[PDB]
Amino acid sequence: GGPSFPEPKVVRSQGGLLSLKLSATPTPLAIAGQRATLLTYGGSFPGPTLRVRPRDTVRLTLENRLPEPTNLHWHGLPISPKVDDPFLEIPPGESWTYEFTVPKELAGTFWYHPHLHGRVAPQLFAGLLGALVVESSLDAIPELREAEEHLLVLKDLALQGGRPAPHTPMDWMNGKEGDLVLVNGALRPTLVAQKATLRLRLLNASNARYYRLALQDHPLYLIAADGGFLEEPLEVSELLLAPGERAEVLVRLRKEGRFLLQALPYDRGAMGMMDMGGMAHAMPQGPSRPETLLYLIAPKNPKPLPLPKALSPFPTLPAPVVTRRLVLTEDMMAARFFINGQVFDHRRVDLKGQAQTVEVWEVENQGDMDHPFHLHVHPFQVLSVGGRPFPYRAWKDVVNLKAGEVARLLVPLREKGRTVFHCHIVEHEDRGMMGVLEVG
Ligand SMILES: [Cu+2]
Ligand SMILES: [Cu+2]
Repeated sequence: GGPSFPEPKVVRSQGGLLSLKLSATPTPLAIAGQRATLLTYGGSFPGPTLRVRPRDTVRLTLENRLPEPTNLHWHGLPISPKVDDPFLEIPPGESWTYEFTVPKELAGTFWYHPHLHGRVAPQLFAGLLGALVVESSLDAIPELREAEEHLLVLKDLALQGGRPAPHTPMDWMNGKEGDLVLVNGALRPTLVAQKATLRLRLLNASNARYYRLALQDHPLYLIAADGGFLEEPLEVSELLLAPGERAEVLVRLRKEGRFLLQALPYDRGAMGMMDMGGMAHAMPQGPSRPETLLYLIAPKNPKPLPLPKALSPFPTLPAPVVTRRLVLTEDMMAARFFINGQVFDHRRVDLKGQAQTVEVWEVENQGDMDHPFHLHVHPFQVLSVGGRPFPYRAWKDVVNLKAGEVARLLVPLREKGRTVFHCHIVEHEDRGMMGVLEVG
């Protein structure tokens, strides 16, 4: 009731159990005024939002109705890599049931998408993605309970002949960006706010596009990062979300009006094609053009809630026992991507660590583009980037590295097993930039 806003259908746990059969299938859909056949979970783009509480059991049966093998990555979930298995392959026409328990202290916005090496980027770009929300007791404090809540899945697209556009040679180098910059599968929707305080869960599910988010005339109050709450709200004028990252922000609408949520120009180091121009700057692509993501209409006589004065304290982490160095490098013309000089080999274990210890990881981008580093299974705390302190304390699972930047991460190793780490420009992952961590 009231004004409608496009948002994925929500499937909720009941009595402590979320049991759901989800088919991955080609799906004709309406999109941006046309019809296209996408690859979808549950017949929708984005896929359905799964909403659970801590200690819930999830029993998701993935039914592969695609022409190719696939699997699922439960991005950001600290569960067993025997469940979240990057090496599993579900052949066409077969099913696989993922069963896990939500950890007791987890909260925030997570997501699921394909992770079959070599085919991640076409499958993700074709529409296979959805959100997972873990509710928290903190959602009951009045300063968040009475906020108007929405999920915003940021995902661009390009169509050719009624289907996802094919990957080009330039796409394997740069990562593929599309011309349709969508929110919850819609082109520039309008959100008619009914409350003056909004709580927006933000998910960058794009293959490679960055979103330098800014709301006209308003700051954002960051309350959650990828994997959990901040310790207290952090006011920002703008918020960069790299591929795979999530955030939750509060918006405090002071005045009536219509305000644009935009993705401001950002230069992630993508390389352009040659032949020569008239001026000076034409090898690098340069900054993205600004994009309007949605229109936000404030309610009448808006009086926003006060901000919560605290959120969730971040646990002391023990002293680290090992330091690791992971150097990212690129060969742009061959479109091959390396960690410590090697490309991914699923038969090769690159790092061996101990369960129940903390390590420091130093991840160094010795390339010229931004690379957003993701580690499965083990959330981390970003200490510093470029030798300077990270602006907040919260669990992250993707950290963006600009050219030459070195991130120092505190990585508590939880579950035993073999998992991966990789760039979340998924084309780069497909083309080399992935390694294997084994915890014992
Ligand atoms: Cu992911
Ligand atoms: Cu990369």
